[PDB]
Amino acid sequence: ETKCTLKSFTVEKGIYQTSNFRVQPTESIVRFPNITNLCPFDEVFNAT
Amino acid sequence: ITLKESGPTLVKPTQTLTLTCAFSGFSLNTGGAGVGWIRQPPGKALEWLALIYWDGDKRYNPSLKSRLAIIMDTSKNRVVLTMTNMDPVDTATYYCAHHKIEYIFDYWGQGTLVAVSS
Ligand SMILES: *[C@@H]1O[C@H](CO)[C@@H](O)[C@H](O)[C@H]1NC(C)=O
Repeated sequence: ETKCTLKSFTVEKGIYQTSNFRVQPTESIVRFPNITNLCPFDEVFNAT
Repeated sequence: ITLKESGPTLVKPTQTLTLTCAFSGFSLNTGGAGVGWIRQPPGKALEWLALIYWDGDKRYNPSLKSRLAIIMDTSKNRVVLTMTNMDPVDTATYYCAHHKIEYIFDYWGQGTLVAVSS
């Protein structure tokens, strides 16, 4: 990387710079609110 | 589930049969279900008698409309089956049962037998 960032086959002494140190996540967490006020489709299909 | 049947053991030919059956525990939030009555004498097979639904419909076998009456308590306690002007071949036993349309008779009662005193 310190060769490919200068387009040269030889690099001199000293401190250089490269790409950043990236930490990636693993999984996804989705917590929307608890179900409530269920719609009354249960009573209309089970209606007498 | 308990369905108990009550009635006389011996009756007069000029009397009236007053059978009762009491049911304990059902899902009343339904449609097409009800209470059915069926008759059985020894020496020949079963003969269906009557049906009631929860809405108060009142049905029997055909050509027996005049001599069959039902009393509903409208309190989910008991169903009363009343007959007048009997036939002495009908000395028989009675089963009161739950009556669905897919389940032809859902739960079988114990039933009660009666014979004429003549
Ligand atoms: C009716 O109620 C029952 C529970 O008694 C439920 O399982 C069913 O999903 C409801 N819907 C129908 C079949 O109408």
